Amino acid sequence: EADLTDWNLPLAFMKKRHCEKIEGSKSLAQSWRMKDRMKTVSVALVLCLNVGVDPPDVVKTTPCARLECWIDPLSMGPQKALETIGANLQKQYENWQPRARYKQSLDPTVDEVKKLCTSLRRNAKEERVLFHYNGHGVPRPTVNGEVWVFNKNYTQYIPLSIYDLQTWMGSPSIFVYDCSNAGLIVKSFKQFALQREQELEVSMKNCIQLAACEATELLPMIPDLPADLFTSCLTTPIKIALRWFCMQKCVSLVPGVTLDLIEKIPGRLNDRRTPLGELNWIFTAITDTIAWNVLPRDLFQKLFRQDLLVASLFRNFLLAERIMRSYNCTPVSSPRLPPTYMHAMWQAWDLAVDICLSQLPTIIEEGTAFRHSPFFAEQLTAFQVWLTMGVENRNPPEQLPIVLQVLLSQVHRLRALDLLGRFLDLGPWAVSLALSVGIFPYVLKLLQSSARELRPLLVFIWAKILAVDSSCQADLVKDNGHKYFLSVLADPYMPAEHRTMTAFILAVIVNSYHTGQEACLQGNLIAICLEQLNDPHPLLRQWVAICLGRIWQNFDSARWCGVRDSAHEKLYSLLSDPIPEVRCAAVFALGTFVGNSAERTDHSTTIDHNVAMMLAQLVSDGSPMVRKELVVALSHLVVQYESNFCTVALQFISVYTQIWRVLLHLAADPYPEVSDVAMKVLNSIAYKFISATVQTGFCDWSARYFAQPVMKIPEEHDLESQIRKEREWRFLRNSRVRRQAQQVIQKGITRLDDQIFLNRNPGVPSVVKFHPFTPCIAVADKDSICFWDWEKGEKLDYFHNGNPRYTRVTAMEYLNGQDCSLLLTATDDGAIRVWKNFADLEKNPEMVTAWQGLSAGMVVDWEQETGLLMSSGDVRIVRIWDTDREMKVQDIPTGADSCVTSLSCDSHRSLIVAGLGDGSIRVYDRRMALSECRVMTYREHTAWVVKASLQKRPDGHIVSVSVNGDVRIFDPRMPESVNVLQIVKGLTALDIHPQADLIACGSVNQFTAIYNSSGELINNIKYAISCLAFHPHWPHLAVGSNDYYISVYSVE
Amino acid sequence: RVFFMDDVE
Repeated sequence: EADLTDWNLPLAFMKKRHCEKIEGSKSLAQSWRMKDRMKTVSVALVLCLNVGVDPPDVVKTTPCARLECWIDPLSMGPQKALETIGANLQKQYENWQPRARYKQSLDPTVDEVKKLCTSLRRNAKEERVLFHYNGHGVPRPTVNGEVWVFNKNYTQYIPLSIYDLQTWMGSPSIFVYDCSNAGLIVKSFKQFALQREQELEVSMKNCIQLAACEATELLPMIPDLPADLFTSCLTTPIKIALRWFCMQKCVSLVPGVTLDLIEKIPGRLNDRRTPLGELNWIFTAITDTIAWNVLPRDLFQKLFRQDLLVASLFRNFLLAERIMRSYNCTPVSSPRLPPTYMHAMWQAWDLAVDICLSQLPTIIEEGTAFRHSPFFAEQLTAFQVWLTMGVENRNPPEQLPIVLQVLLSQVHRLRALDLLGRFLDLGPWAVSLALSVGIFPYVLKLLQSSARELRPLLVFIWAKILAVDSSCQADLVKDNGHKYFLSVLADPYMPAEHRTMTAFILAVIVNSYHTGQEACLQGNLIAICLEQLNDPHPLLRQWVAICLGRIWQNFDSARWCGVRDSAHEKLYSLLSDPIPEVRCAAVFALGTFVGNSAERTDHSTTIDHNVAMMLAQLVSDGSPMVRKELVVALSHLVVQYESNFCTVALQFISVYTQIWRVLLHLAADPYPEVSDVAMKVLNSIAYKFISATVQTGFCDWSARYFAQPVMKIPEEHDLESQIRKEREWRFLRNSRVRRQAQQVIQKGITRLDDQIFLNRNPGVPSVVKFHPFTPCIAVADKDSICFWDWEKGEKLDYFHNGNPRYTRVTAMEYLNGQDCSLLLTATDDGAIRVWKNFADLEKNPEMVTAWQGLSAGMVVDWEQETGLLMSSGDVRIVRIWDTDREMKVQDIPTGADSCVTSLSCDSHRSLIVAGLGDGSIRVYDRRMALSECRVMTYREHTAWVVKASLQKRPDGHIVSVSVNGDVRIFDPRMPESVNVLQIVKGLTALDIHPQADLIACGSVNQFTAIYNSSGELINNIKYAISCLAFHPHWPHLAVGSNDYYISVYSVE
Repeated sequence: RVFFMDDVE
């Protein structure tokens, strides 16, 4: 079939740089940064336990609840018990915040609490101070807002107003209450805060309260539980959680588990490899997960991420709420947390605890080996399952804090980093979420590890983070992670993708940051980039060049280091790189290297002149982006040498003159954006301030690549994608068109006198081009380009090509005719420009790319299969532009004084033919050397060859017709004409059809002869015919007279 | 830091 031909055709000017506008992605407002770091410098422990005496308010039962801080006061005497309980509570709090000035109070008086709290506030005026109160041995707080403590003789409970309590305290403080009606305490505290606010007109959010109960509720009196329950949940969550689990009906599933066995559990809270440490780690992960999923982001950051002690207190407060809900008790906190007792992660906590302590009897008795709990592995499996179809921005995964927790240890660190990288690959929103959870400090600390397997995952994660948020450069420089990145970049064995990842990271670090630039200079980044400059990887070279450019941006020491290393000479090689992106990056780097001369010795002037003359040969460049970067580099040159450029400009109203000529060339650029930038740069020179400096968005546009996902399969490879189905339908339509055309041609050619339509144009139809498949004909006028249809018969579009009055659209072509077609329009001065969306309903005319070619009119011959483009005209040179590399590949010499009137080529062979004004028809073979490119030169005409077109068949027959009108069919293997014909004495225009041998000619007397290769008379249509065009597939012909009328003819 | 990253070299 004819489908394989369409599929294996490169799509010229169809890439990211052509479709997407070259601009930087706007940086989002990254609020993941922690505003301030509070510290609990001191903790106050007020324990009004009243050991040995029961409060009158509550009549305790005979067994009662005698356990305070896991200590039985009645066994060891009153004073000794109180001291031991105070010490044990200090130890339990030190378990969470070891570095704090703990000052215990054992049954204190009002003045004693006054002195304690005032001294602590004087010690820490602006840092958090924890106040811990135990009202188990004193009467309940009253509605009036008072707290009961002891007098000197311990004969009566003297009250203590909460107003005075918070007057002695300060605004930065957290309060933990363990009383019966602690809700009354919280309500009175808030009422006093409101009273203070009312008085202030003529410390509410800052102070945090944790309360054991609501105002109405009473503490539980069950003998099994400790009397000190809320503090046991807050300070020793794992022990109380296991004790509470061993009291539920879930124990029935696991026989042989008792509180006596829990008392003898092995391991410590710190060693995560031990069962107790594993349980503590799992509890931390689950509580953090519940807090993250339930609480809002702002409250989660304020509570569970500000400081260690408050975060731990609230993580244990979740467990306190869950435990005390079952005893008709509701803990109260100053910021009202939404209820978390029903969260689904508590079931996972129960299952994990069950699995962990189901092995406990064997550990205790048989002394077996403790197998690690599969909790984290299963949670990471769930995270992976979410990521499998997590492309859509659905509800965020519940396992992000679990990923953060499992990042801490090394047992599953590599898998956690892999999953985190896969998640950050999803997009900027995923990176923002991960930074909001608080992975940044831990990923930053991970850079200290010397494990070589972590390097790819870490560089991937850091590249994503820096692509999203660029403010991390200061933190990376502070922690010396740039040393880690330099070590990554200096390993040839590393895969190239991670090396370009690290190159991007280093480019972002040094981006407009003098500290980072100096740090990387002292890290020998220049040499590292230079050694990896000629690497066979386009993106690696591009980002190495960008990093080199950003290193010496306003940095004279970096420029000196580059000069010593001959960085400019080595960077000159990238200016000829086939990839346009690398050329643009090299131009950016060279311009930035120029822009920081700062008046050094004559060697600096010489090297600036050398770089300028090396960049001044890059004007003849296909890529408008690279030319814009060249304009920016030349603007840097101008800023460096403003006085010399002013003198040069005033001279005409020898190095700077050449740069001025280059800028003038760039000013009259076909691409509007390059022309505008060059014009602005030139105007900045005449009136001679810093505001004239303009920076292009190429660097940020390149950095946008790392924001987009990379791992997932591209949309083109998707077989069931809509785009591929549309392309398949288009190719099916093209195959049908070709088959129908071949069937029509097989039936012969009858007389063609059918006039499909007759219209009027605003301008003279100069060149008419048929779209091969869709029913669109592109007619170019002097100052416009119309697109008519021969089915609907309506004017679709009316462009302005942009060429000046003297110029004229001479040649035209349809790039990518099979699908997603472009329109190439070459003016007679050299300007070649490509149009997109030229016949669309919901899209406006669009200019893809443009570049001044060369520098009869201008003749163009597109070659879709090889991707090359040959332009010719008045010059004695035939240029061969390659749209893939966007650079001129060959310039074969015409070797004749007359202009190239026509140009055509044979597919699958190098048989570039060219009609000439003098009459000769030269043929060129680009396989051989330039001096041997010329193959044959036969001169049997003296007139402008109207069209020396060629036949696509293997037996190519150059049908060359001059103004004299004498047809001479030539062959590439015979130096003499095979067939000679004479048609019209005065000929004006003609066209040839490759499939059907139909030579359509013009005439001054309105005649239009459509003859055959044999010269047989077929049709003499009676109406200067200056534009004829044949449909490449159908036997259609377009006739446009000197009058602005267009017609399309067909055979029945 | 809120948590304790261990085994970091």
